[PDB]
Amino acid sequence: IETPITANFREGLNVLQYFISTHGARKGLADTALKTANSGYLTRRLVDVA
Amino acid sequence: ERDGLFCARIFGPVKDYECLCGKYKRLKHRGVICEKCGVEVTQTKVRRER
Amino acid sequence: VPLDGGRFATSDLNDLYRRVINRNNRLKRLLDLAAPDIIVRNEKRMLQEAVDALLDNGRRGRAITGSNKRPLKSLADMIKGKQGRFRQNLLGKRVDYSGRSVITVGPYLRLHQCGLPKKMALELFKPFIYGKLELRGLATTIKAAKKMVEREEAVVWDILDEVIREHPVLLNRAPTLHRLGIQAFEPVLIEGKAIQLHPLVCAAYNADFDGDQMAVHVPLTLEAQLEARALMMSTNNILSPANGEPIIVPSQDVVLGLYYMTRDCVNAKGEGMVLTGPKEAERLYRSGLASLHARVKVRIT
Amino acid sequence: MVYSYTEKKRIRKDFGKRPQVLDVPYLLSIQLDSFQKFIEQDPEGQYGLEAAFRSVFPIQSYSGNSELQYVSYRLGEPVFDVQECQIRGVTYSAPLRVKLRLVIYEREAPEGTVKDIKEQEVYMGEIPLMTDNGTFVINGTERVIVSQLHRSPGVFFDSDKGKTHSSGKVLYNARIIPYRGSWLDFEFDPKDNLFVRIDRRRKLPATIILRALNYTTEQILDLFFEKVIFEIRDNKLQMELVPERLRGETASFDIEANGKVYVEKGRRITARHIRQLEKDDVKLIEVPVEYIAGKVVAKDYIDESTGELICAANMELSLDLLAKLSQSGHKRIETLFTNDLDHGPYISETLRVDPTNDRLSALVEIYRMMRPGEPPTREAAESLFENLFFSEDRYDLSAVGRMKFNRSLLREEIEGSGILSKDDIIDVMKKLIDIRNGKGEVDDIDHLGNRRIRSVGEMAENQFRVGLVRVERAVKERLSLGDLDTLMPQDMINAKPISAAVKEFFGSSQLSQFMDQNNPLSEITHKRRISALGPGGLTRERAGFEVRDVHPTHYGRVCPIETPEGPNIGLINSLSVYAQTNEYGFLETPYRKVTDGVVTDEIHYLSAIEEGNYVIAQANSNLDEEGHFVEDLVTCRSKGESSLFSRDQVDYMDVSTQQVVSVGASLIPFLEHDDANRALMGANMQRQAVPTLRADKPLVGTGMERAVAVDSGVTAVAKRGGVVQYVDASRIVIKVNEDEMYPGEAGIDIYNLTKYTRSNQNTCINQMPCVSLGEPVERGDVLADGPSTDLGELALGQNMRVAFMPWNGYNFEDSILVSERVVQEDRFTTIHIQELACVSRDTKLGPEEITADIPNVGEAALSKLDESGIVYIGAEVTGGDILVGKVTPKGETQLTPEEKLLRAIFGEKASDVKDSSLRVPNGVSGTVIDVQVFTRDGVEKDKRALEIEEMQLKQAKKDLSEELQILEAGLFSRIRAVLVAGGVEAEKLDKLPRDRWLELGLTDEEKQNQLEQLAEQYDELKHEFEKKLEAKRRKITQGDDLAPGVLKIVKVYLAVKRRIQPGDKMAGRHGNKGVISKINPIEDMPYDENGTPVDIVLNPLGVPSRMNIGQILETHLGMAAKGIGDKINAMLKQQQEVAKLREFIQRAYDLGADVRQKVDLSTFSDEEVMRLAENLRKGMPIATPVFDGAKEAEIKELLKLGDLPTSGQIRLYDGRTGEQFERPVTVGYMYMLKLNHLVDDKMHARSTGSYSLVTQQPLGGKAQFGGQRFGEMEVWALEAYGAAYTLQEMLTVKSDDVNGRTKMYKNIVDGNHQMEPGMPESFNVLLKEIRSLGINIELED
Amino acid sequence: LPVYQGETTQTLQDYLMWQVELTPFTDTDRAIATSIVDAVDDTGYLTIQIEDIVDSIGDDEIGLEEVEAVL
Amino acid sequence: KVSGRWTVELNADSIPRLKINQQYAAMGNSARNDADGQFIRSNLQEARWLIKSLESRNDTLLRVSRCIVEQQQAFFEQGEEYMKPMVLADIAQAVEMHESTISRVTTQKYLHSPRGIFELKYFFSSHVNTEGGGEASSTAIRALVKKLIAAENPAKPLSDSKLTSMLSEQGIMVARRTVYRESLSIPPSNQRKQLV
Repeated sequence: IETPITANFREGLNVLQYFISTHGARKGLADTALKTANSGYLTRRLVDVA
Repeated sequence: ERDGLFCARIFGPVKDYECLCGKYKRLKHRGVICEKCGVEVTQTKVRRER
Repeated sequence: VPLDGGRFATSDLNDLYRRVINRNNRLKRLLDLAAPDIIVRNEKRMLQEAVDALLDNGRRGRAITGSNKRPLKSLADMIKGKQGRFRQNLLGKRVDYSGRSVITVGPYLRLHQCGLPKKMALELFKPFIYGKLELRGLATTIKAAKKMVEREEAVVWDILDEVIREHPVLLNRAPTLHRLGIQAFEPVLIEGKAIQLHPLVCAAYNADFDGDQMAVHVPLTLEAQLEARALMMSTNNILSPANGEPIIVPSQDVVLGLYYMTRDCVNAKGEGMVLTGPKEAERLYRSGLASLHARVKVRIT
Repeated sequence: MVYSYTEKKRIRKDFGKRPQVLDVPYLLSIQLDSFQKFIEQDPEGQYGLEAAFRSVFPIQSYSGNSELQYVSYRLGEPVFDVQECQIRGVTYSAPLRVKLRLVIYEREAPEGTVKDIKEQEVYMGEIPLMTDNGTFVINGTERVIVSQLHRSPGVFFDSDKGKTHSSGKVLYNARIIPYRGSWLDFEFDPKDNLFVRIDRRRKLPATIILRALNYTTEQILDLFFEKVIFEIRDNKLQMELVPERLRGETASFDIEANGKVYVEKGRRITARHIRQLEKDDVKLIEVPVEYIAGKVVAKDYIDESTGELICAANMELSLDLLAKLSQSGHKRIETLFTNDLDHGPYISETLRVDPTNDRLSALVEIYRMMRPGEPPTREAAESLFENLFFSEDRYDLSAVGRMKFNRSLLREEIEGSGILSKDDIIDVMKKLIDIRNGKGEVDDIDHLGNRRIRSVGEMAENQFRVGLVRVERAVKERLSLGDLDTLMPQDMINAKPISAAVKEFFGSSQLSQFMDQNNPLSEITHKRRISALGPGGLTRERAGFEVRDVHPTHYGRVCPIETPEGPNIGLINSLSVYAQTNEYGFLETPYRKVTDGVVTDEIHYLSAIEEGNYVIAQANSNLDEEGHFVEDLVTCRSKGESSLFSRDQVDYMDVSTQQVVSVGASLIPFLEHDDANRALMGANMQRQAVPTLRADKPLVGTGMERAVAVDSGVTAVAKRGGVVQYVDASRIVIKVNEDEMYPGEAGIDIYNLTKYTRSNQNTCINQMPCVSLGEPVERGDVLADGPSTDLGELALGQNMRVAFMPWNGYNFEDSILVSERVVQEDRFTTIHIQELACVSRDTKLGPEEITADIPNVGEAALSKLDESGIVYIGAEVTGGDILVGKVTPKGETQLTPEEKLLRAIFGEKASDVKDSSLRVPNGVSGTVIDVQVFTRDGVEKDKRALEIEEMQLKQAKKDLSEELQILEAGLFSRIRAVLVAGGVEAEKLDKLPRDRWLELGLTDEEKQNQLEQLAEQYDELKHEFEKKLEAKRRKITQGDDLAPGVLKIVKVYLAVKRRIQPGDKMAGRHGNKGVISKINPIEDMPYDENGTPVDIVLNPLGVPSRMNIGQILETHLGMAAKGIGDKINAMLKQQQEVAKLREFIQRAYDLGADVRQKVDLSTFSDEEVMRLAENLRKGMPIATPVFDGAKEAEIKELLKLGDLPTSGQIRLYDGRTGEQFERPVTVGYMYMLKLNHLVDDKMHARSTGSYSLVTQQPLGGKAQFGGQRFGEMEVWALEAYGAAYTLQEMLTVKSDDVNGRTKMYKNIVDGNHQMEPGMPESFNVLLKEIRSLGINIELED
Repeated sequence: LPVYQGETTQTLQDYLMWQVELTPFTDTDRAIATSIVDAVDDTGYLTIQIEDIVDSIGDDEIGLEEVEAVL
Repeated sequence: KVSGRWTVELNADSIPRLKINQQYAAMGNSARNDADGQFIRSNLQEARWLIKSLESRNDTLLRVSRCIVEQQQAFFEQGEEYMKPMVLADIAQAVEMHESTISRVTTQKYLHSPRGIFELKYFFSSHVNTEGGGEASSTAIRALVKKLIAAENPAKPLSDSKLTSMLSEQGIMVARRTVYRESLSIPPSNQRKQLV
């Protein structure tokens, strides 16, 4: 995205700034969730192979 | 029941050593089966094992 | 499995066998009092179809139960799948003595220990507690032990503590990922409703001091105890089996404390002090010296 | 001047910089307006029932000249009252009846009506009314139906391309989503050929429908393709070419432009060349026959002499056939343009692939595709095709859908029929092919201009219309069959199916569930949720990754964060703090239009289509006193990429700085210093809390909790009240002043709040009364103190002091160190109320009845039972104490000499009655709070029940008595005043009523007449009161209904309090999870320099890894506020003067930057000021806005004003060794909430359990002391141990072993320590299953 | 959830079996105790006599005294 | 009677009902054997006859049962005190086709009510009242005896004097001939004297 946010945990954040700052957290949550399972499936396959 | 699902003289004895009719109801009869109803005087395990 | 007391309400293949019993009767009905050549014309086809549906309905057609659009689970259906005989049935059993622990900080209890709430405890040792009560003569009768334990006797508490001394236990976390998930340790009773864990096995447990559970395992056979103290014992998993690095890697604030030990701002009170070291504990704790002090010369042995 | 008669008691310190404009929304209007309209009497039938019935109202005989219609319907009044039904347990609802009209018209007359049965009101079902709290009363139970969020109905040109193509080709598809009927799709295959699809089946030809749709290939091409004249007469090979029409192609050869050749042979097309060719008139210029060979014959031409089929359409022109056509057919033949650079036929390409060329043949292919078999009979295929989309009663998608499709066609009118149309599909194909060649943009899934929220009224209307459709079939069947009848329109009027449908929709539907009762905020939230699962949106828990992203038009729709962390994340949006709803299906957002520098205070809701149009300025923007802007270049948004824009470059302004944060998120203050992910975790935990025994009001919130409880409706608002009449610990009575007192009305209101009501989440809601006595209050005043509320705030949690430092490992990572102090005052003690019941069930072996006659029973058990068998209210209960004791009689015995002797000696039991008794749960103990019972009508046991019935009757009678007494007082006063000035002393009428001497004759002309009228009124009033009492009484004992063959079902509800102990769960409103895990004796927790300790020592090392600056902001704010409260209380300790404390508080509420207007010594009276002081006895309540929080600068300054360290660092003393502590720390007070997942289920053990009938395994999740099942990954781990004994025992001892279980138990008793493997039973079971299927099971040795 | 439940109740017969198994007993003593426990009426009085128990034992060594001790 | 009154429904779902199907006729034609065809035709004949039988059972135990419940209002009106010695011939003549042509169709069939299950044979009754305008109903007299047992003698079940006088107060006058006491599992008077 074009505009970066010049803000700190001791400086706060702007409204649209926070709004942009949300997609990444949402994505990370979704990623951890959808990745635990695939990792498990691969591990299970290997273990069966072993 | 009779001559079908959960029928005596089939799949084994009754809950006690007693035969289906009610005769041979004791520990004295080990393999005796009553004439009124033929049910071996034994345990009910064979209900799953027969 | 009757539902309301009156009606058995059998399901599935037997229910399918019900219709098959019709055919089983119909076969007998075909056997005598019906022309099997003339009958099996439409009868034998439905017979093959229903015999399938009893053995496997998924192959062809659709067999649904009463008021449910779902198909029928036939003889082979409960063999495979996530809800079959090939489900978590080989080693998926529910355990006899374990379950649903609570996790919190074991600040005490140097590494070779493990703290457990006592409520679940001696519900485990119930066989051992009864064995002690009979062996010590505290209950010549099994019912005597049942009453005495049900009475919650403090002598029973002493007996349990005597038993709880020389019997290690096993603990594990929720999602097993490493061989580090489960360790064995000496059980110690604690007055609460949660488990007490030293920072020894923390990261290996892969939990995070938050809403979580643990699993306790009781070695019943002597071989079980010998192996767990030999292999499952946490006091042996020093180095990580995979990377080769230490499994026990001190990563808590103890690092911060040791750091605060070895530092020196510029020159603190008694900067030029030089001594032997044994009473440096006094020179720091009482007065005179700080861990943040520099230029403290000492004869080091 | 904030009067705030409720809140004038306590004024919280705000910190809001911006000047407020618009209040918070009604905050429950979304879950209310839909059902309110769903039965709203509308003069035009526009939606819901007024449409659902009017849809299929007329039921007609099959030319039987018999018709069925309705004049109007009306809904009946309630049977049981809301709380009354709740006690009863039925679904609180209302019947509906419609005046029906069965009209039979005679034959041989044009519509000649012969008889009318338009006199029967038909009650086809009952309407479940939505609550004033908008909560369902389904089967009595507390529940609500989640709203719908789906895709709008219309036509869209979807892309559906990328990696799915598997050919590197961008697909240009399109789908029409109708609100009813078939789903149509026009896809573009890898061969640039269109394909028709219906309901996602095998692809159908693109031109199949057009040929079926009475459209010839000639017409299809003529409309679709632009035909060139190609007037080559006398072999001129001359064409009339427009450089404007077709150009941009290099001229090959024989290129001349009206004589002089403007385009050279082999010359590339130039803008100068095209401009010159356009500037000069271009006539039919000679072109090479090579362009003719490439050209295709557009029109199908026949020879002048013979109608030969030479030169068929969709065929490229051939030079050999060119001579034949030129000599025989004509000289000018239509050709096409098909400019591949800018266009492409792609349909003439599909025209050749067309298998059928006839309309009937095209109809037969449609039937063959739809119906796999049964070929039509020239009527079935045509009927199926006409009914597919050209039918009124099959597709009829939506008038809103019509508007959407018309806008997709940019049609001037948006009002159209839900049925399909030809020109519409033509334009649709035109747009799709144009975009394929490039004319527009595909739609956007994440776009908010595409999603629409359907509300509850429409869903119920849909269910009702569906039910009416099923009924109309039998209605017409009965009207036609035996039409020679004059019966009322009730011959087949069966309400059973309509009621079943309405109930199943309301009752058993995933879109609905029982409501969240955790706290007021959780209830205010869950009822306002928005998820797309269910009848719409996504079909499976899978199938989406971008579906849950942050839409660019979603900035003002949902709060960005508030959604669970489970699998369904991103699919649970919350209605915005001001989320309004559009006219058709969507949601808009109010905003202040910016006009000419000044920003207009007028605000209008704006939609996503509107949203991308104008320019909207950001909230944190200054506005001049003239309304103008401060900085000319201000960050504003025009099309989704916010940037600085001129003061004249803005068109709109927002509403509030919270307009992006909804209620599920708005609560936590100190937002700007709060990180994102941790904030999401914290807020999703925030609704997870339970009201405490002591409601510790939230010190530093976000300013909303007042309203958050006001509109929530867990407290009572003072509906039209002026002063308090009677206050009671069971109810409140308020006398309404005559100004607002209605004429002929009591002028008294009785709000009978119910304590100890077991709400949805098994919590303990007990509304408390606010006033004490004679409190004058205006309308809507906060009167009830609700669960986790305090004088009107979302009082969710305890404000506990804490200090920042790690210590002694007890605070390793995420631990909280609660010393013995908070154990002592036991703040945060948990409350609970849990219920149970039993049934009577008159049986075949003999009815089970509650007689407390338990044979072979211990006496102590009966010590708590009644003759009814019930337990008296207020008893204690531990263990398996008998609760409801029935005795089920068993089969009778014969003479039975042994049993005969047994009955002779002991008798009275004979084992005839078997114990059918209820007992207290194992591991659940408490005190019986309250009871209830309902017996099937006709069963009049009522042993310990007539007492409860009498109590209810007493309460009701007392309630009725008050209004009667008030009216009697009014009448007696009127009578005595009539006797005034008549010589009748008040001592006489005071001594006795005496009818005021029974019209003594004070005037004797009207005094007699007035006395007669008054006596008549009095007698009538007496009769009316008696009648009301009788009606209420008959209602009280109206009889209960026990459908399930139970003579009586009696429920007993007991209570419990729980103590917060080591290990339990807490957190913070600054987003931090943790467990209170260290029980330190009070001699341990460090004490301040003034000696006052803090009971919470927080693990501090976690500060960085989550950017929890908000926790530190909380520490500072809490320290300052606790200081302010302590100072005020200290001033109170010397009993300081009113003026002095007033000045102190006036300076206290005056520090900081400009937020709010409120001044003491001008409005509050001294006692009113004194009252405000007295309530403010533990701090100053703080209101920090989320997007507009207070500066830490004003905080640190007020710390000096509070004579406290602005930095906050302070000395510490170690309670264990008494050393002055290094690192002066900043300590304060922080809020903490106790979340649901308490220990009350955590602990769990088992020693020996039962085996299952099948698979002989242990139970499960604490179900009958159940036990969990081990893990296969754990099994692999166990193998990794190589602990053969361990795995062997786990598969043997901890498994289905029965005979091995007994042997092992015996060995453990004997201390043998041996397990016997044998063979698992499941092994033989699987062998049998093999033998059960078609294969023998035989195992070799 | 599924109505399937297979709780195997002991009805105190398995309790008696565990009691005899946990009680110190020999093969003949355990067999005598099992025979005594086998034919028990619902009320709790033994249906058959001790002499019938000795006859069903079919052992000359099995006597009335041993049957009485077991009972 | 959860609603206080409802049609007994004759357990309509549980009532057996055979279904004829056109495809079933086609399959019978697949059993094209001429002897089997004649057998199937005669079987349809006897099955129609049996349909008459079941309809007879159901309609008789429906109409006669509605007549029996006509004495009752809002489920049980006066408990068991709502009927007299029932004439099965009367109910059959009420069916008016097999008029007093008695049978066993309502017999081997039982109507359930709010109190519980009671047979259609129990819908029939017998004469127990003997004088005092009484000649019918054993249930009413037994219920009077039951109310008397609610206040019977303490030294004995309500003596044949006591029980008979209670019945006479009911006006039935069952007499000691009904005084039932030995039939109510009540022994004699003096044997009922016991230590207090």
